[PDB]
Amino acid sequence: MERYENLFAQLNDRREGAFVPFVTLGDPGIEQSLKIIDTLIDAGADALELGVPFSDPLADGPTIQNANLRAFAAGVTPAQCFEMLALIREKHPTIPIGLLMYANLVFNNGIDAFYARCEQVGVDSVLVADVPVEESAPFRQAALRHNIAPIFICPPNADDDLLRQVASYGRGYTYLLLPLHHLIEKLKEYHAAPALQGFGISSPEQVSAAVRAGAAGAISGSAIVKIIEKNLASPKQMLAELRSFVSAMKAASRA
Amino acid sequence: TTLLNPYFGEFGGMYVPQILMPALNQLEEAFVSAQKDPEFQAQFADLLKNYAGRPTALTKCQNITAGTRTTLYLKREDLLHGGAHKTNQVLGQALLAKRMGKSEIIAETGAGAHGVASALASALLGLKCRIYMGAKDVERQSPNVFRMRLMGAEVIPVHSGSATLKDACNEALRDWSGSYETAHYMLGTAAGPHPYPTIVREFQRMIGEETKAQILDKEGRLPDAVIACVGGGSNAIGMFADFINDTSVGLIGVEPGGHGIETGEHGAPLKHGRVGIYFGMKAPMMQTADGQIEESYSISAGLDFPSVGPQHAYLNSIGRADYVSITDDEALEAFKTLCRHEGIIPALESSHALAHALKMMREQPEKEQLLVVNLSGRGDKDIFTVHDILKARGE
Ligand SMILES: Cc1ncc(COP(=O)(O)O)c(/C=N/[C@@H](CO)C(=O)O)c1O
Ligand SMILES: [Cl-]
Ligand SMILES: [Cl-]
Ligand SMILES: [Cl-]
Ligand SMILES: [Cl-]
Ligand SMILES: [Cs+]
Ligand SMILES: [Cs+]
Repeated sequence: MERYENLFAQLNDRREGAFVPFVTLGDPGIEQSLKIIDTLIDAGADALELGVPFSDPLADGPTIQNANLRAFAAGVTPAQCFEMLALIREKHPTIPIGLLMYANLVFNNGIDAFYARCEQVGVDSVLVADVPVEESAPFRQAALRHNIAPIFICPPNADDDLLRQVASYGRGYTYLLLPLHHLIEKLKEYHAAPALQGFGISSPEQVSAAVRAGAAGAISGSAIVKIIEKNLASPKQMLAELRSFVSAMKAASRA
Repeated sequence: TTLLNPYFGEFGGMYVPQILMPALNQLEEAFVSAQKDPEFQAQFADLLKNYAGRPTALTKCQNITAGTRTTLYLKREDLLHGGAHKTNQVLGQALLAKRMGKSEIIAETGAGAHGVASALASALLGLKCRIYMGAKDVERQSPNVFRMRLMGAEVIPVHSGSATLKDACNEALRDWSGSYETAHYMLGTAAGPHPYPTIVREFQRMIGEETKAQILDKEGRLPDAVIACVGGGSNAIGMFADFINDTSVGLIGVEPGGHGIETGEHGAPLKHGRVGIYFGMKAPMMQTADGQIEESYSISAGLDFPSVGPQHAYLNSIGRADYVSITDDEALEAFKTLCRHEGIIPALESSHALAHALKMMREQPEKEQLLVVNLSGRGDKDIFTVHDILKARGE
């Protein structure tokens, strides 16, 4: 499919940034997670980034470490996650869905078979948190064979060779973790996938700032999960707070 | 792009978030530079000799082999400053950290030996040291935690995951990603992302180099086999390296069999796990059917790790090295036997290596064989554990 390409085209037409929230699948349970995700969408998420609970998430800070524990406490497995993904896509045909994965869950039952299952359930992209571009060849190849965009992180400490590689290898979008202008301009120069700023986005002003810098939008890497964490005891308030937050972040992207 | 090969056949690599790659590349370059630098090598040699006490003895164990055609030597890493082989490579890594202009050290530890080695080296060489340790480990290793603190180290409990060595491993990588401009990550075994399996081997290889010189002097030949326990791989690869091209010399690694391989409560991923990707490397892992990292088990805390360094997986795959397992009960017997018959109290880790050598002898007592066991550490740390078992048995 072309879900990212279509989104960016529609957004470019509307002079608009993308707002993309991250949540952990099955946090704090399958039923509530499905409802949380429906609320992000209803509130104006342009795309989703969805984590699969992993035993040893070495790229996650404590907010997301705690989300994984919550999900595991609810019995959530990769298989259940793929069931959830099918259900989400069946409800929501156009929203891009990206997974944030750890390498072992992709390699576990064979790299090809993992990406084939992503394609079956209608996922659009996969970011493998602990696979650098240097190790990425079998992952990128399997992704593209199955119509999945391989997403790469462009870190703060990126050099020129890295920029060319990320530009060449990535699809869908470039995850932005040299001045901020320099990176964005070079990525465009090297015809990279549109950049989304992912670095500590927790306020509307950050969303507008990212778009002004020449990024195509912003990813909220932990702010949504904080809202989950805070309202565990009140499912109702949780959804209310989620809605309010996503509305604000989205509004900031139009202007 | 790297200067050296990050793989041993299919095993190894650099499976870290992009943010950590400059740190690994910087470390590789500094290592390659240091290896060609006579001044670095002289400094390292000086610390090994005058501070740590190298060379270590090679002891012939006559009582334990009496009436058989086995001759058994123990390489006495138990006599190194700190009481384990861990000290060798911490001294090298601390010098590399200084070469790179770093002022701080991060280290993981399970049992505590590597953490104590990292804290002692840090104290000597003027580095500020923080040690990540699983909260479960901290709780049950009060003595080692206290030594680290005496030696000026910050000890940080890790409550994430299973609150153990792997999570301790993760938190160390987590920290380094942010701090690598000022801090060096002192990884404690021959595992993890390149260049650590290569660095740790080269900074442990004097074990085997000395063993070879010592056995030629004493016996006029090479050993028939050298035997070492395998937690992550450092003491074993240090013993094996200088013998790899001596094709007649057997290389035997001993993983912990725990309560028995059939129980699933063990730490023997090389022979009973499945290849996966975790802790920065592609290596045999203990893992669930759906790819979650499993919890290992051993009576010995130092062997209780659900993966193994990639060079061991490689040497196994090509048939150059053979890997076996030894259960808690076998290791305990070997511990008791060495204490009673040779007057040496071995670490329970090392006791797994000894137990397999005893089995080699006992199974075939008229086979002529010249064996060396790497006695990776002393077992002072283990006497409480052994006490409580013998008591619960009623011995
Ligand atoms: C005396 C001794 N022998 C063997 C091993 C096993 O480790 P390798 O396979 O030689 O690397 C250890 C390990 N201990 C570590 C756990 O990393 C630690 O101290 O934290 C040990 O202390
Ligand atoms: Cl949709
Ligand atoms: Cl990430
Ligand atoms: Cl032989
Ligand atoms: Cl053989
Ligand atoms: Cs003998
Ligand atoms: Cs092990």
